[PDB]
Amino acid sequence: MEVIELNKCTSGQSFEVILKPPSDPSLEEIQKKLEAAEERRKYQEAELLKHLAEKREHEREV
Amino acid sequence: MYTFVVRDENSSVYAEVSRLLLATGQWKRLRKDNPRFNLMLGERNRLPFGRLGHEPGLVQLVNYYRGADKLCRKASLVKLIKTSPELSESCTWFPESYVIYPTDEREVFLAAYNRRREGREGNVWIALISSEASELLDFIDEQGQVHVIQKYLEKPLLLEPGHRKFDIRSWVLVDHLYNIYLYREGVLRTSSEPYNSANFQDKTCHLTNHCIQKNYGRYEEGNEMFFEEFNQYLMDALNTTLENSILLQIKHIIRSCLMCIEPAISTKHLHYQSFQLFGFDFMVDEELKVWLIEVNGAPACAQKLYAELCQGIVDVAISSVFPLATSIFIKLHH
Amino acid sequence: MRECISIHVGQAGVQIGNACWELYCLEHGIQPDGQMPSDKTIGGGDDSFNTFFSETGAGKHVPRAVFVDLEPTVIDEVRTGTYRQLFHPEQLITGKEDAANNYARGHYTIGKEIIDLVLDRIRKLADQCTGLQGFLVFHSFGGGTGSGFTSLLMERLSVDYGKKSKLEFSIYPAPQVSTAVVEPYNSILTTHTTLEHSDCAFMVDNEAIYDICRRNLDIERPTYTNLNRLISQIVSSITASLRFDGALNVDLTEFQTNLVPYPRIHFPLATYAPVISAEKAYHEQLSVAEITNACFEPANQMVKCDPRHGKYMACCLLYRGDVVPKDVNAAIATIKTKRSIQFVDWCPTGFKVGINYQPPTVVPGGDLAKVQRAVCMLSNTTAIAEAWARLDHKFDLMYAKRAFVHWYVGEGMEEGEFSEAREDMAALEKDYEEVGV
Amino acid sequence: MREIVHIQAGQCGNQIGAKFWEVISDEHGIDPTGSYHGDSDLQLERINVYYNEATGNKYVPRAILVDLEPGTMDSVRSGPFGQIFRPDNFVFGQSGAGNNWAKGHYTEGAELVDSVLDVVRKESESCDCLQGFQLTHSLGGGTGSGMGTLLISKIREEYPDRIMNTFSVMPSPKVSDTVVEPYNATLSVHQLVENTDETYCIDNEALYDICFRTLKLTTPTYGDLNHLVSATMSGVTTCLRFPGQLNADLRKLAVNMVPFPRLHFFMPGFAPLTSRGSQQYRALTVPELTQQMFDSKNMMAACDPRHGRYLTVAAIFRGRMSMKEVDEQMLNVQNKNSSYFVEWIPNNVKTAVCDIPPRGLKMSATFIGNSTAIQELFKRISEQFTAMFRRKAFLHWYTGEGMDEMEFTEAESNMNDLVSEYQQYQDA
Ligand SMILES: Nc1nc2c(ncn2[C@@H]2O[C@H](COP(=O)(O)OP(=O)(O)OP(=O)(O)O)[C@@H](O)[C@H]2O)c(=O)[nH]1
Ligand SMILES: Nc1ncnc2c1ncn2[C@@H]1O[C@H](COP(=O)(O)OP(=O)(O)CP(=O)(O)O)[C@@H](O)[C@H]1O
Ligand SMILES: Nc1nc2c(ncn2[C@@H]2O[C@H](COP(=O)(O)OP(=O)(O)O)[C@@H](O)[C@H]2O)c(=O)[nH]1
Ligand SMILES: COc1ccc(CCc2cc(OC)c(OC)c(OC)c2)cc1O
Ligand SMILES: [Ca+2]
Ligand SMILES: [Mg+2]
Ligand SMILES: [Mg+2]
Repeated sequence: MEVIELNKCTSGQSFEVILKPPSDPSLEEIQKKLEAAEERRKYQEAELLKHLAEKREHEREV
Repeated sequence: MYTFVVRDENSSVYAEVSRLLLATGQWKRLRKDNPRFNLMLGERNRLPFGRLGHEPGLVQLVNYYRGADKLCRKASLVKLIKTSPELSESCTWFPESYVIYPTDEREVFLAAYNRRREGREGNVWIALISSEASELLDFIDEQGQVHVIQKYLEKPLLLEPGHRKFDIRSWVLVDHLYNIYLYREGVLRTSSEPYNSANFQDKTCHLTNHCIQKNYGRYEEGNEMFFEEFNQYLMDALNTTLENSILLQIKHIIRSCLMCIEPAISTKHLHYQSFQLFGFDFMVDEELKVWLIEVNGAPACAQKLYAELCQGIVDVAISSVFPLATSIFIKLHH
Repeated sequence: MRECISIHVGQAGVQIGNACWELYCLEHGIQPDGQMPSDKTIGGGDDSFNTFFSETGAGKHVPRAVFVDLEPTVIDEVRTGTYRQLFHPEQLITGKEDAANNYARGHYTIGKEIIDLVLDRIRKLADQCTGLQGFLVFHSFGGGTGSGFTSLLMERLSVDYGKKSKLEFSIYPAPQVSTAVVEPYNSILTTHTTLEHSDCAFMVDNEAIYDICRRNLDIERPTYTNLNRLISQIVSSITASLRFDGALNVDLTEFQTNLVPYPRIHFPLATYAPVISAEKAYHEQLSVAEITNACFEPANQMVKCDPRHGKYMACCLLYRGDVVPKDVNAAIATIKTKRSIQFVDWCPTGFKVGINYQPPTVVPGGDLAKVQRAVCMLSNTTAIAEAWARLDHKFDLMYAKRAFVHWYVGEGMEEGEFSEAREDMAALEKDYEEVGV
Repeated sequence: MREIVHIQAGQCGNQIGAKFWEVISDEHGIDPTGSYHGDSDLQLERINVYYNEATGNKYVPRAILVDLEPGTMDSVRSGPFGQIFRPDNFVFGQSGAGNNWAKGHYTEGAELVDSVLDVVRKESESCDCLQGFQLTHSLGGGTGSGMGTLLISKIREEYPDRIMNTFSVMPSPKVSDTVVEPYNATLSVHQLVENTDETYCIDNEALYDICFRTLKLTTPTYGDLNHLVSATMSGVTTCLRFPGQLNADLRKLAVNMVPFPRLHFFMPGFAPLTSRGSQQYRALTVPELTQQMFDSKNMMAACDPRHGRYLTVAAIFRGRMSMKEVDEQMLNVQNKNSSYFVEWIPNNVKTAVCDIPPRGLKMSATFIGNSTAIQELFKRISEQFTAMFRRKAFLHWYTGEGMDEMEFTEAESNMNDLVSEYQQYQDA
């Protein structure tokens, strides 16, 4: 019902119509989490290379 | 094939509906959590309406209308009738009602209860039944559940022989097109003990539920009188018909209620579709006026009518959207 | 004048960026080589379009944009496309092997290796800014880059530019044009990590856009090009207030002020009308009342949901074309009496309206018809939570068996992040339920 | 990730491998000399995935040919497309493995594996971004089976972050070289379960039944069997070789196909099924393709799909057809048989279309299914394995090469575990 704060210009116009009234982590913490994940990757790949190392030992033994 | 799921096990109505669908040989049932269904017979409460209509290659239909609870909850049914201009406060077919919370419309209710005392006229109300307001207010705060205070119909129509009270139950099926189909078979849920004008604690002759009664079965089987007999009684006893004296008002009330909420619940342009079966409970006073008491969103049928009604639900609501290979319903036009 | 930097991440963001900047160039009269004859102040200025374009001494208008992808296939088509001369080579950043639809791979494994390079190229544009106010970030929820790298970028921008507003345009995953079965995983993970770092986010469900293309543009099987040209129209509507003269939504902070009263509930629903096919030989132009009423049909929303069963917290109407306030208020009065529009009790029932007289521009030979007037409604309704419920249920179904979780752990992510992200989503859904019912 | 390194080992591996290079070379328009005489640029847009570009406009397959027996390798160089292969990439021994897994893996193959790894390293170094490896091999002999898995273990040591894909032909008594094949396959499956990301289980039982029952070939040869393999191999690599909306690669396939690392054994399928020479004149309709590719009669692994559930499915249609109709037909099948797809993986069926049809067909469809019914194959191998192992029969061939009975018991139990892991998700 009530039209307010109407502004006009060559491009167009804007306004507001009211129908009824009412009633961050740091840089350090990021770089630490990104590198905790890389450590978890290194460990998993180290475990793989250790398992593959055991397999090579077995291949020599056979 | 078509596919459907069953997520309300306690539903006797749709236990029969799913059984009939299987018997066609063209409907396969799935597990609760399988999402690739054409039809859902969903759960009574917290039904996941936000997950419907997002299956590519599947037209999805459900047996409930989101938002229909505003008609099927006593507290919200009162709010809807008082606040909707289409219904008004001067609504002539709904008893005076007031929302009361256990801790709101308690100052509004007691101010009109004085007009009933200063005029000294009939001043009985229902929530249990009492003639004094503060008697059951002690019992409203006693439960901690939002109760509705309603003026009780002191002068009801009484069937003879028996001088009994009753309530009329009507079954209304609204389809995806929002056509309103009134099942032609109603039921009178009758009292077996005579109506006492001053035995409010005696609940058997005042509350006409099928559970309270079960003199039960004396006058008719299961305290259920169907329309063939009630129409004949009105002809003989009052020189009128069921259609003229009562049924015109019932169809007006059903049409009015369901038109009021149609913009809020209609699935005309939705990504999923809805239908729903409703049970309307009506009262008849002695001057042959029909009053609306409550609307049931999850109604149970009467034993004799299950077969015919459930076939109709499949006919007009389900196969209307998923075809295959007289009507029992009265279309309430609008 | 205060500049805005656009960041386009992954395939979806890059390709949508192309559609947007193509549209911007047509709208502002900028040619594919960057010349803008209507700009009489050569080599500089503080006009409204300078919020999105810087100027060279030779008169080139260059987008304040950075494109980032972990693989070079998509950005290469920018490097060689019709608008190749528009951008500076340092704004197009590519790796060689993408995130393989893996949020963890984009965030941790590959993201960590390229994040510093991107922030340096972003810093290059910020140094060209006299008043940088914030960024517009375009990305998919589903891709490994769109989800994983964006969240890493968003967390860093908060550190390097804590004082700057960040807006998102997010492509919500849909099975119809989906890329991966794990897209629900990437969506919840990226939403959880980005939530504190975004001030306002406009989700676009690929399902909604797909159906709009089928239903209104008469396109059997829409392509990304079909979808992107339509998305770019909505983005252009949402950003027009930053690029043109006007009183409403003139700075990024105003999007938060006007659309987001609660910080976590910062996902406004966009609804756009009319969408009309170019092939349609006979058309009856739609009035202000008809297009404004169209803003309340779910079939026109960017996300399919039912606003009638939610509550509104803010509502803006952005018109373009032949529209005057008198006709808008007449449409609003009619719509108010006939539709279910409930606001929360602690917010006023009112529409903020902006009108741009220039009607929407359409790409020559595109699928959208020219229209005399169009409108984009931005409403913050709890109903958009339906999309979170849909997404969270799919997440729950797979995660109960821990399906595919091993691909993420394998990249250095802990299984606990899945449940942390999901619990945050559980909190978000509870937030919407309070405000909404 | 663009470049794939191809390795084919032993007789079966090299023959199906050579047939593969014949087929996709024709599709990409490359002649036996290595020159492009095609017409569409789509043939060249992703030709680098499988071909190195050579001096003088010549395309050289990124293929390493390995055998312990010089025989089949001479058959390749003298074969139709044998000239195209890089000569330095032929790596052969002299004695052969004698259908002995232990000789391929531990004694004879170990002597030659380093020379293969040098050729692998030389091809990898020419790679802009190597995405992974594919191996063709049988599991029933000794070279492709025993040495093939030895290479795979070695490649994982040197390229632990690259994808390992195999096309593994399964032994069958209906097409049987020797009685020890269940031993070689059970030992190889033990390796494949740990050291590959994706294994296409090409079952000689299915290839024979297709030739006998469906194609009406009363006494089918390996040539008839390999016609089915090369068509399937062409189909499952379509998305890697051609420009698509998807822009697919081996890693995205593994991510989306494999919900649990060990359950990565795919059941492939093809439609329409055609025998050699006898051409097709009646093109199939989209509904016919969809029905056939999901039919057990078109499965390349002898397993009944209705005895399990699909965890994930990938389907690639080739030819000029309605992509809308493909979408409606795929949605049709999943919706009419939803009980055979797991309900806890939403949207687990993915579909792609490629404009370019294969030679001799105008419409074709390749099926890649990760089904729990694949356990029927492993149970078939396990029963034949146990039938002999309970009497330690034929084991001396292996203990003579240094193997212990314990190594047989372990391989047996791991394959039984794989079997029970599949059953776990069939009922879930
Ligand atoms: N609307 C629209 N959506 C797209 C487009 N491209 C990709 N998507 C969506 O993005 C999701 C997949 O994420 P992508 O952006 O393609 O992948 P990415 O960001 O490059 O990350 P990677 O997985 O490493 O490639 C899918 O759900 C697609 O629907 C596009 O051009 N337009
Ligand atoms: N205002 C009123 N005046 C007269 N009788 C009333 C009344 N309100 C309720 N009643 C009686 O009380 C009985 C039960 O009322 P109500 O309909 O609230 O119970 P209910 O909801 O358990 C029945 P249903 O099984 O349909 O759900 C009705 O049969 C009716 O006869
Ligand atoms: N489909 C198919 N299977 C083969 C072919 N050659 C051998 N096989 C199968 O592979 C097994 C023998 O392995 P083989 O390749 O000869 O041993 P290798 O040369 O030492 O690797 C047997 O079970 C055969 O059925 C072939 O050309 N096609
Ligand atoms: C549900 O399963 C999915 C599976 C595969 C993908 C993407 C990868 C992908 C799809 C292919 O389409 C068939 C394909 O072709 C064989 C391919 O080959 C490299 C790779 C997405 C999924 O969502
Ligand atoms: Ca200027
Ligand atoms: Mg990508
Ligand atoms: Mg042999």
